[PDB]
Amino acid sequence: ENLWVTVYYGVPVWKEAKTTLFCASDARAYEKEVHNVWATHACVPTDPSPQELVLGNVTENFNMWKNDMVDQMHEDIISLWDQSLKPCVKLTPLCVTLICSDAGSGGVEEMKNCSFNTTTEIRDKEKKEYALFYKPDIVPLSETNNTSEYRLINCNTSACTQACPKVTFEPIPIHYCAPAGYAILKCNDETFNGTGPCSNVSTVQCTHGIRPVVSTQLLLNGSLAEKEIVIRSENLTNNAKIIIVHLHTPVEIVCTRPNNNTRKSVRIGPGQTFYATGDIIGDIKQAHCNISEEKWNDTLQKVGIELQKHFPNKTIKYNQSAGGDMEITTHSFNCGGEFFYCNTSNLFNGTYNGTYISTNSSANSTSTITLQCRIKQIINMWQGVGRCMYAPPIAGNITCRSNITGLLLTRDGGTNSNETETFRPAGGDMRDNWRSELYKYKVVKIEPLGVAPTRCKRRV
Amino acid sequence: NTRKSVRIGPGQTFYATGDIIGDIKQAHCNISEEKWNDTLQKVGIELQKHFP
Amino acid sequence: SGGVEEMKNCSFNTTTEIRDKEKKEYALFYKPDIVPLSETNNTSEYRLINCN
Amino acid sequence: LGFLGAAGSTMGAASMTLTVQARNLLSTVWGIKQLQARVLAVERYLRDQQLLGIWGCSGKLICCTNVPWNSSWSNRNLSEIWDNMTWLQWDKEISNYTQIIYGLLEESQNQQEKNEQDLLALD
Amino acid sequence: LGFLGAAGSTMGAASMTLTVQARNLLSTVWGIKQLQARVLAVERYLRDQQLLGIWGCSGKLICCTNVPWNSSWSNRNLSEIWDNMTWLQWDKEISNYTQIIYGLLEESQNQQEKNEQDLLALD
Amino acid sequence: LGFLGAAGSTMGAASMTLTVQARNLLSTVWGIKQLQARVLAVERYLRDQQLLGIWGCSGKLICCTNVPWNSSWSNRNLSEIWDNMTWLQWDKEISNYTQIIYGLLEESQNQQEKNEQDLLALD
Ligand SMILES: *[C@@H]1O[C@H](CO)[C@@H](O[C@@H]2O[C@H](CO)[C@@H](O[C@@H]3O[C@H](CO[C@H]4O[C@H](CO)[C@@H](O)[C@H](O)[C@@H]4O)[C@@H](O)[C@H](O[C@H]4O[C@H](CO)[C@@H](O)[C@H](O)[C@@H]4O)[C@@H]3O)[C@H](O)[C@H]2NC(C)=O)[C@H](O)[C@H]1NC(C)=O
Ligand SMILES: *[C@@H]1O[C@H](CO)[C@@H](O[C@@H]2O[C@H](CO)[C@@H](O)[C@H](O)[C@H]2NC(C)=O)[C@H](O)[C@H]1NC(C)=O
Ligand SMILES: *[C@@H]1O[C@H](CO)[C@@H](O[C@@H]2O[C@H](CO)[C@@H](O)[C@H](O)[C@H]2NC(C)=O)[C@H](O)[C@H]1NC(C)=O
Ligand SMILES: *[C@@H]1O[C@H](CO)[C@@H](O[C@@H]2O[C@H](CO)[C@@H](O)[C@H](O)[C@H]2NC(C)=O)[C@H](O)[C@H]1NC(C)=O
Ligand SMILES: *[C@@H]1O[C@H](CO)[C@@H](O)[C@H](O)[C@H]1NC(C)=O
Ligand SMILES: *[C@@H]1O[C@H](CO)[C@@H](O)[C@H](O)[C@H]1NC(C)=O
Ligand SMILES: *[C@@H]1O[C@H](CO)[C@@H](O)[C@H](O)[C@H]1NC(C)=O
Ligand SMILES: *[C@@H]1O[C@H](CO)[C@@H](O)[C@H](O)[C@H]1NC(C)=O
Ligand SMILES: *[C@@H]1O[C@H](CO)[C@@H](O)[C@H](O)[C@H]1NC(C)=O
Ligand SMILES: *[C@@H]1O[C@H](CO)[C@@H](O)[C@H](O)[C@H]1NC(C)=O
Ligand SMILES: *[C@@H]1O[C@H](CO)[C@@H](O)[C@H](O)[C@H]1NC(C)=O
Ligand SMILES: *[C@@H]1O[C@H](CO)[C@@H](O)[C@H](O)[C@H]1NC(C)=O
Ligand SMILES: *[C@@H]1O[C@H](CO)[C@@H](O)[C@H](O)[C@H]1NC(C)=O
Ligand SMILES: *[C@@H]1O[C@H](CO)[C@@H](O)[C@H](O)[C@H]1NC(C)=O
Repeated sequence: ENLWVTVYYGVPVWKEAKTTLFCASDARAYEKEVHNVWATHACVPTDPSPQELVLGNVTENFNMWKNDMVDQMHEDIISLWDQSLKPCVKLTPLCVTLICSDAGSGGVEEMKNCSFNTTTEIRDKEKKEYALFYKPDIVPLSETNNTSEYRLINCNTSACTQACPKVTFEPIPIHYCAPAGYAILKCNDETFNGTGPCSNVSTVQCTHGIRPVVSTQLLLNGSLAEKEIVIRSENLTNNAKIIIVHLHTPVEIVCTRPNNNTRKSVRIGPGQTFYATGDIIGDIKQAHCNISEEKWNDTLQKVGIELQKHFPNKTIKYNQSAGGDMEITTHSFNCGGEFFYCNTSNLFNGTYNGTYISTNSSANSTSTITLQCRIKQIINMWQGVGRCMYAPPIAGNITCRSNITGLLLTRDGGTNSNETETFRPAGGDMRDNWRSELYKYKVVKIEPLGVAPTRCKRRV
Repeated sequence: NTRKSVRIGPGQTFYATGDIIGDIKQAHCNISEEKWNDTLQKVGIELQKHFP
Repeated sequence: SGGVEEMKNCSFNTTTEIRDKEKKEYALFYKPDIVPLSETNNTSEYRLINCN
Repeated sequence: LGFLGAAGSTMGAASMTLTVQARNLLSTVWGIKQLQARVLAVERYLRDQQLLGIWGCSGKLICCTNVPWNSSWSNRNLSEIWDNMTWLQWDKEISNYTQIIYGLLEESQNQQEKNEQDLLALD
Repeated sequence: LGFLGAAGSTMGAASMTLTVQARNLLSTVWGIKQLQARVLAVERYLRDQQLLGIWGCSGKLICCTNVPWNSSWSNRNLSEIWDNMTWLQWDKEISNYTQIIYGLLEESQNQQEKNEQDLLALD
Repeated sequence: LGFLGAAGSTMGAASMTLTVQARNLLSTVWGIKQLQARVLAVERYLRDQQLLGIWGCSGKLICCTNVPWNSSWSNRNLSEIWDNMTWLQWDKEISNYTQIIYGLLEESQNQQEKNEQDLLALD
């Protein structure tokens, strides 16, 4: 009849909290003798059995535009990029005035020759060297129309750090694990619009594999969706918030290149040797990307038929990116250590007015979309705090038979009496990639102590 | 006047004094007189407890 | 302006963003920052005080 | 079965599954984060065991005490509490007074153990 | 009562504030000092629990043992030493005489454990 | 005796020296190495104490259980073990059969735990 306090160890209650997180790689990356810019040895190996448990009758609130795991991933990748360039060759002597002409006989319309002078093993004497530099890396310092003088582009802001030519930029998967005494709530609802309640919450220690690919528009390799094309956005009222389209089926994409000679080893000091592009053997062709026609057309048509839920009585259009410099408006990625920047006018040239147009032609698979596109070497990513990288070139031809997962769209500022709201592509900050991978997860703290009244009383 | 920005090396910036606009005047610091005098006298009367 | 008496002008040459070329610049350094280099009797070969 | 196996079930069903919940408590740039996480895991486990060990309930999943339950904390009968609530909401209206609960339990333990010492020294 | 709420009180008053004093033994240039402080606090508390668990008194605030008290350590009666002096003066008196007390406790505990082992193996 | 004072001695002297070998389980770039060594030492001791705590032998140096000893693990006489052996080759003999021993001890303590659990609420 009386009530007494009783303690319980094992009470399942949660608190919203933030904590530092692990890294869980696999054993297959543990055996390689080369170290990539991420970690293989530093991460703890994971057990080959993901313990997943489903909760009975819980409904949990979820958010992803205010998350902590996204910021921790962003800080981890920034710190790894700034840490993998410490024992590397600093190309501070590559700031000399460069004398450049056409690229030999039969000009390539991509590269300049740009022969400079450099310091030999004696501080006094100098020797003449030649290289090949890409056009976006070269800027004509001038006071007149003197077209014979040029300089390197990163001898104006900061940095001048060369990447170490034994690491790889390959995106191996990394798992995130919470420490002991914490857990991760993962929402398995297929129609998750980004915020709000979820009703199939599962408790997971170590998240699934995340590939840290880098892409401004047009998301590369990643986890697919479950049932249909899904729209994620913060508000869908203002046009400043980047809208993320997540696809159900992938579209193949390939990107290739003509030949180069090799790394031409140029020595600039005691034990400091950088590898600029030497000769080019073979003819000169343009680097490009290839996408199948009908796959892209009906993928964008599926995005059209699903995107009309939030805009019921309006037609949708697409056009190019809305101006700026080349580093933001273009689809940028890396393959084999070479950085590609690509013009995407041919992909976003179309509209939908509500009439679905089915296609049935098995002999019309020859039609493809090409993308005429360029290659830089001096890299200025993360729009700052970047430690500007000079990626050394790669001798043979390179092929990037990739996969596609998502799109990063934005809405143009609409006008009155309009039924033709257009959607452009946009890049921006790199938080959107890992926000489009970590929509499922939320880190949480368990409190295993509880108190409750009951009829039990301790003996005296 | 200003931080005139000289550029040295590959991206190092050194900030120096540029012009001077207006006349030249001296850099001073002002203390109140009587507050200093009676604070000094209070230190004096609290310092005669040790020295007789 | 001929009447400062605490800061000198101290024009020099310096390395620009290209290490081949040099350019002519000026400042206004304070007087205790500067010591004369006594290689002659000329009072115009001044130097910064931290250089040794 | 592992963590949080009855996280949305009723309060009375949670008492029969406590043996499986409190099991996993100890089992460059990616070394320092691992070290900080390991240190805070050790700190969390030691804090929980120390707080369980002050008021005489060490090594027990369910421990009964001898402090009366004031009606100003919950003011609700036993039946609907033990058959209607999940643990989450009950923790929400006890979290305002858990400090007073902890202090009363600590003082009750000290009084009980001093009484035990006096009873043992009587002989 | 606070962290040192009875530092000048008598033995009979300071033996009741044990439970609100033992609760607080666990709760970049300036991001490594905090980590070192965390680890040394954990080591101190674990050393104390190691020293308590050896003579068979884990989880007890006040511990009654079976070691006879040699008169050469105190040469004093009980009423004035429990109602006159504080913990600091008594600790200052006994601070020379601690290691032999700890050794006597260890020997008596192992003897008691072997005796209980023999008695339980007799059955 | 001192540290490792009876490592080669027989089983009879080994039970009189357990209380001293549990003393010494606790007592820039090199700074992180020192913190790594310290945190692994404290974590190894904490896992050891938790492992003693799972099968109901926490605090006690010598703990008796109720698991029946299967003869296929040893096949040796009782007085042969306790009067003609040191701990080392005994460890080499038993070390293949450790996980079955640990699982049997854990399930025996689980059995005693549910016996206590349904004995507390049956009076
Ligand atoms: C999205 O997902 C795709 C699918 O995996 C990724 O594409 C892979 O990209 C990597 C590089 O980023 C490719 O790896 C490279 O393959 C080249 C060709 O390999 C063929 O030839 C070798 C023998 O030379 C065979 O063993 C192999 O099986 C193939 O038949 C190699 O030449 C490359 O080697 C270079 O690197 C190594 C490691 O440093 C050096 O030792 C070598 O000397 C050489 O320099 C490299 O191995 C991989 O082939 C691609 N996969 C496919 C299926 O083509 C995308 O990268 C990924 N991300 C993005 C953003 O798209
Ligand atoms: C870039 O210019 C250099 C010289 O400034 C060229 O190197 C010359 O190549 C010819 C080949 O016919 C040799 O005869 C010369 O001796 C080379 N001069 C050197 C090494 O100083 C180089 O060929 C030019 N680049 C390209 C792609 O043609
Ligand atoms: C040094 O960098 C600055 C930027 O910090 C350059 O200034 C602009 O650069 C862009 C990119 O080429 C040009 O389109 C603009 O015309 C530049 N000027 C302005 C006022 O925006 C600057 O050009 C760089 N130095 C040299 C010599 O090119
Ligand atoms: C470095 O240079 C300073 C500036 O001249 C020297 O300091 C003077 O030294 C002479 C000789 O001892 C003194 O008479 C002066 O009083 C010093 N001060 C100034 C303002 O002239 C200094 O000796 C030099 N050498 C060192 C530091 O080893
Ligand atoms: C580079 O160094 C050589 C060294 O002999 C010198 O002759 C030449 O004038 C320098 N400048 C250029 C632009 O080649
Ligand atoms: C919840 O997710 C699991 C994952 O395997 C699935 O098996 C289950 O059917 C899902 N339940 C609901 C109600 O969606
Ligand atoms: C953003 O959303 C909130 C509520 O979801 C709304 O009140 C607000 O008006 C939205 N922002 C804009 C610019 O419309
Ligand atoms: C895309 O943007 C350009 C920019 O001026 C605009 O002229 C055009 O009408 C837009 N739409 C299409 C379908 O090109
Ligand atoms: C991309 O291509 C279009 C047409 O092919 C062209 O007008 C445009 O200048 C190109 N570059 C960028 C950066 O859009
Ligand atoms: C877009 O497509 C139409 C027809 O498919 C074509 O005429 C046009 O040149 C393309 N490009 C642009 C920029 O409109
Ligand atoms: C380019 O590399 C790919 C790698 O698979 C190869 O198949 C192709 O033949 C190469 N191109 C040429 C022209 O050799
Ligand atoms: C991309 O799609 C192809 C086609 O099914 C598939 O074989 C490939 O595995 C996908 N890429 C990844 C990284 O899974
Ligand atoms: C500084 O450099 C300029 C040009 O390089 C030169 O004319 C001058 O003589 C140098 N020395 C001084 C003291 O100005
Ligand atoms: C829904 O919650 C109740 C709690 O009263 C629980 O008994 C029931 O099993 C839950 N439903 C399912 C399908 O687990």
